[PDB]
Amino acid sequence: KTEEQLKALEDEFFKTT
Amino acid sequence: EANDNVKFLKLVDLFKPIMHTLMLIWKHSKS
Repeated sequence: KTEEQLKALEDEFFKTT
Repeated sequence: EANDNVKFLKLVDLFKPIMHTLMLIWKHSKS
């Protein structure tokens, strides 16, 4: 007996536009 | 088209948040 990770990964996908 | 997808493609207990990145890649690529 993780909001900023979401936003930053959206940012990096938009960098690859 | 090969150029396009090349531009798209650019202890594990600590690294499950990386898997969110993977879902997001599938989220971002297929959208």
